[PDB]
Amino acid sequence: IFNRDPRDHYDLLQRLGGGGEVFKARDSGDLVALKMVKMEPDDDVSTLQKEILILKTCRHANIVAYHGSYLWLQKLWICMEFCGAGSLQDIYQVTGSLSELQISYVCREVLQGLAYLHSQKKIHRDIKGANILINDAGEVRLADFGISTPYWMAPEVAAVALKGGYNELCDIWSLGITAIELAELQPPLFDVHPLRVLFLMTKSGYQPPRLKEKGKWSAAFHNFIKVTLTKSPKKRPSATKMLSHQLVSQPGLNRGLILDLLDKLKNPG
Ligand SMILES: Cc1nonc1CNC(=O)c1c[nH]c2nccc(Oc3c(F)cc(NC(=O)NCCCN4CCOCC4)cc3F)c12
Repeated sequence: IFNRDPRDHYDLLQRLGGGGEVFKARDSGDLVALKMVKMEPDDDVSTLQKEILILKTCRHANIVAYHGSYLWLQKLWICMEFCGAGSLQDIYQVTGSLSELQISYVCREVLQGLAYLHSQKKIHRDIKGANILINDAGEVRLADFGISTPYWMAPEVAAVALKGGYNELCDIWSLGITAIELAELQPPLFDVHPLRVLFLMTKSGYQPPRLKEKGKWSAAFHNFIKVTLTKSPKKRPSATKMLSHQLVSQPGLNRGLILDLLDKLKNPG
């Protein structure tokens, strides 16, 4: 970490989104994104610096690269890879749905980042359209919206309360949902209240979900979904195993497909 105003280092060009806040900035002259975070009177910096460590030993082209953090006047700024098309979700919300082939290259890329994260025995915890970033070159980058009364709780409740039951494999499942999300503009049950959906998922009966249209997608896309969305984590394939899958290993898959999508985003019709 460095402790200073980062307005010395970079020029703040423009504001991209709220949450904390993210800004396009320039260093070197090269373009970075600055995630700003307002910390309260209760917030202790000692703990965020253990999560900041985990971000500096994340080197992967399929991972939004972390460049170095800054503490300044009750504000924490994270410098970061700039992906100037935003997220897949800001993209389909304009372009409509993605093609099977587009969706397939996105899925191979995510798996590439995942496999490396699981390599490092980390877990993304939050795979979705909103956390997959697209540079002006149509390359794909998993971003970190996530990792970026206990006194009375017992140790078992405490443990489960940091870790969740998150297993590296729940990242796979989530990708499955993300593919459907990208196919159909919405994940399963977006028009169903979220508690109900959490309950529905735990009955001994719950069938994993699937694409609505059947004709419109290859048998390989169908298998991809069937196999990623296995209920049992013992039986769900690893990300290195999923990179074998025929949906993500077929020829033709390259940034060109997404370049198409970025044009589609400028010139509709
Ligand atoms: C992961 C993430 N998601 O959002 N913010 C983050 C954290 N940023 C990053 O890690 C980034 C790292 N590098 C970046 N380079 C460019 C942008 C980046 O962040 C983004 C950002 F700042 C803004 C947006 N888009 C946005 O806010 N859109 C408004 C959508 C409004 N919807 C609401 C629902 O109803 C429909 C309309 C995307 C980013 F990816 C990053």
